[PDB]
Amino acid sequence: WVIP
Amino acid sequence: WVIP
Amino acid sequence: DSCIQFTRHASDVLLNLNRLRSRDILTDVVIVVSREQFRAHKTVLMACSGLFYSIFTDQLKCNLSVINLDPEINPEGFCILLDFMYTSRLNLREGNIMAVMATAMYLQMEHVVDTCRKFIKAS
Amino acid sequence: DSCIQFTRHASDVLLNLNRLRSRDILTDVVIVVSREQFRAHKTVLMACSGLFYSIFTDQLKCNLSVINLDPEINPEGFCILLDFMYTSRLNLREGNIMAVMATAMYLQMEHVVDTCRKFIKAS
Ligand SMILES: CN(C)c1ncc(Cl)c(Nc2ccc3c(c2)CC(=O)N3)n1
Ligand SMILES: CN(C)c1ncc(Cl)c(Nc2ccc3c(c2)CC(=O)N3)n1
Ligand SMILES: [Cl-]
Ligand SMILES: [Cl-]
Repeated sequence: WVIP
Repeated sequence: WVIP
Repeated sequence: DSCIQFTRHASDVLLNLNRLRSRDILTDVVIVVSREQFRAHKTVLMACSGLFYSIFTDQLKCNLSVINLDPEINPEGFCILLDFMYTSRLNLREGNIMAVMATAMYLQMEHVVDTCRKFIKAS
Repeated sequence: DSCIQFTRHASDVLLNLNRLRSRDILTDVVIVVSREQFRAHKTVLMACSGLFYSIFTDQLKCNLSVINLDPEINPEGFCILLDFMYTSRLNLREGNIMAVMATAMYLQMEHVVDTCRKFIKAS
């Protein structure tokens, strides 16, 4: 999971 | 396009 | 093999499937969650959820145009997860994380359950 | 928004759609190319091709279970492109590049046409  |  | 690969292809496919959903094009099922109705593509639901995968591979349920979820399922939690299925983006917030995790456990969306468990453990 | 994103989600969705295709699950159309028949999901074809997008948004053609392609279309070129649609992988070879480019131009798959033009220019 990432900060888009 | 890339070499997978 | 000696194939070449187009990096953005999967993301572009998902973006177009979401455009079809937003315009209600070729949607073939309505998911009923309490009073709320959500139109979707059976194939996308199966690709994202262990529960829908099991439902639509069933020789009788594969032909249903309406699927009713367990009454304990929260419509907002389902809406956030349906949006995630079609975008890869999860709107996870303090006020919805418990409903999102419970819905993801029911839908059998293992990666969502994992990030909810980690975000809850941090707080 | 304040969303989080799962990097591998789009690729995982496409992988599962290809698993459904390989098992012939929820396929809703057969594409006829000369003597050859290819089963697929209308939504995936639309998401990948400007030609299929136009065909299946048409109020009459959206209901057809069989689509016949132009007799000039090569079945192998179509097969390579159908595999690309479901995997992001293009089996581009010296012996098939002309048939692949011609099929991609007909199917309106702009990124495939672009890589074929570049590979032809290099040789
Ligand atoms: C497991 N399998 C062969 C498969 N093939 C095709 C599809 Cl659409 C599919 N989808 C599916 C099954 C289980 C799970 C998911 C999708 C997401 C998840 O967390 N569990 N799973
Ligand atoms: C253009 N548009 C709004 C849109 N929405 C949904 C879908 Cl499924 C779609 N697909 C499509 C249209 C044109 C092209 C492609 C897909 C690939 C391409 O090279 N051209 N295009
Ligand atoms: Cl997931
Ligand atoms: Cl393309």
